[PDB]
Amino acid sequence: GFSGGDGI
Amino acid sequence: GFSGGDGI
Amino acid sequence: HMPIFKDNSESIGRTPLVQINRLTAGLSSRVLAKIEGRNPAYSVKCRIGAAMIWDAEQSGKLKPGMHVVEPTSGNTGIALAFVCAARGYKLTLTMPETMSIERRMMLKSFGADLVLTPGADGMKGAISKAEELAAQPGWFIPQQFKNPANPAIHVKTTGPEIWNDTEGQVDVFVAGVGTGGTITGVARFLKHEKKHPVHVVAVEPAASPVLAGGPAGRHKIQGIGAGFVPDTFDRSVVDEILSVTDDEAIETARKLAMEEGISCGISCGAAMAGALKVAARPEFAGKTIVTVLPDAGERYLSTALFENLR
Amino acid sequence: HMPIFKDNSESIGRTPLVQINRLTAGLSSRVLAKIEGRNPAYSVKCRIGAAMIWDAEQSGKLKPGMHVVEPTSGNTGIALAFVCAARGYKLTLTMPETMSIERRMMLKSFGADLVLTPGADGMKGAISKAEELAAQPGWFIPQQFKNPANPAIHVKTTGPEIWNDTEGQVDVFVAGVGTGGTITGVARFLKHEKKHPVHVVAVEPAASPVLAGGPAGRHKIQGIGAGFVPDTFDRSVVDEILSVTDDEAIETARKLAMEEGISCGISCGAAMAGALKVAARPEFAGKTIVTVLPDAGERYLSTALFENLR
Repeated sequence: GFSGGDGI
Repeated sequence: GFSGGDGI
Repeated sequence: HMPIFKDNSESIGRTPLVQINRLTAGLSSRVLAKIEGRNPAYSVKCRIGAAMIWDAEQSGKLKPGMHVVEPTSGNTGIALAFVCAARGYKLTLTMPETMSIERRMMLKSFGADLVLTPGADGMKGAISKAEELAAQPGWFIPQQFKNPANPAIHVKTTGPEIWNDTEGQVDVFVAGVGTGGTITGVARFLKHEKKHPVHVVAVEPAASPVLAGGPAGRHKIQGIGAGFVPDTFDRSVVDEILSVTDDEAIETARKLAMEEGISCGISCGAAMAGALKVAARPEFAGKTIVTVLPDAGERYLSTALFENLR
Repeated sequence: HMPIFKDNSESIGRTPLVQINRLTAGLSSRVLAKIEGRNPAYSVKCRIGAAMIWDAEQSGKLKPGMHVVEPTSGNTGIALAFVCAARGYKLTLTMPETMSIERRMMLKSFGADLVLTPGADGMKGAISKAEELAAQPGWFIPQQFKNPANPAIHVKTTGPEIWNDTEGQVDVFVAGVGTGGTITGVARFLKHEKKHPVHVVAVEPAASPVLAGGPAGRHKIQGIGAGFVPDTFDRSVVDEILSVTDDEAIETARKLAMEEGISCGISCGAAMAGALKVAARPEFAGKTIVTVLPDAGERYLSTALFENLR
């Protein structure tokens, strides 16, 4: 699960 | 490894 | 013809528009997909990796011999990595220590130095380490969520490519929002530079509908759903916000490969899922819907996208 | 601008030429690399997958509802897979069961049916099975090592792109030989259609130097070294046969990523190693050397190319 800008 | 047309 | 590119960073963009034929069967609209996987390091981020470096060179924020650093767990790191390899900058990337080994191997193949931060600290921990490193003299941090050069490169390249290839036939533009640079720059170019009416639709994860004012949450649509409204997202050029479930993003990306021969990532399915919903509305009968497919399927072999094929 | 492509097969080619700068330091020649990884399914083979299907449609060898079959454990299978997905053909591929799981997953994502033949029987086992399947009424087999549409699409696309992008400034063309279609078509276009003097160099593995008259052998340079002279290879338009070792190919591919930011496969390292040797010869001082980089590094994460990065 991505959040807080993770995965960009 | 590759021979005989393998890998193409 | 195309120019001879003096290094690989110059070759960003010039990506094709491909008409969708089977996922659109029965519709009277036209859906065109812009294939951003066909970039120098195979994603849409290649445009902003090049542009943020060029911009800092022009302003003097980045000089030969200086060190580049960015916190990124996604395609922006690959974009910065190939640009810095092409143009000769030492690059450090910070990311949670749980990043897949496949992505880390790609980054190191360009010579990027990887600083892993504790996984419990997530992206916050990687951001803190990068800001600390960037505060050292001689270090430059691009800041993908704030840098105006991010949307500007889409005003200069992505937008004109869409405008010119369609010969001005673009009535809807649909884009997943990570940094928002793509949707911001394309919408600015179409609405403000070309004075052209276009219905602009942002796509975000249903599980993290922050642009719509909902709570941030964890999702599997890599590359969008940042969990906050980025400064590089200009809401004033966006006309509508759609949410897409993880499952319909994954399924639509699988169907793009199977039914159209377009190998693409999960967020490509997210964008296409929203585009197909808009394209089915009767008010867009006869109109042209353009959407962006940010990257390629092979980068996702170890993800949920390929679970059904083991 | 580019046209709107009516399906993904039409979007083949139009790949960029990128100048090599650090691997060429100290040379007075110019080396330009053509980035064939930027294709609709990310390799040079996409050109011939499209062209062989189109040609068979035109001749009536392939009709809607018919079944395509080909023996291939390399990029030609991926090329045919995306084309048959885009254009609506059932596709079966045969290959020894030694082919990697990652490539199997990529092929299955396009809905290709895989027939794995015994590893002990090698490529000959795959070929005989495909020939048996192809003898069924309603089944079409493209035959990548015999089909004139293979070199012909390089006469019509790859060659002209090189000529137009260099504005006629090409003195040497270096290409690894798998089917030989690339070198045959580019060389035929430059020498016969444009009547331009060009030193054309075929690259083959030192471990299987069959074009130079040596014995076939096992090698690791995926995509070249067929171990026989293919019918699609035109020796009369090739001026020189050059061997490259497996280590030279692997190491030069790693250096293309590290020193140029060009993520590419093992045979890209082979072609470039050969091109750099030729480019250093005194007779090509001040001349332009063009080579082809067939595909992208991400397709090689599980191979000896990334062995040094875990």
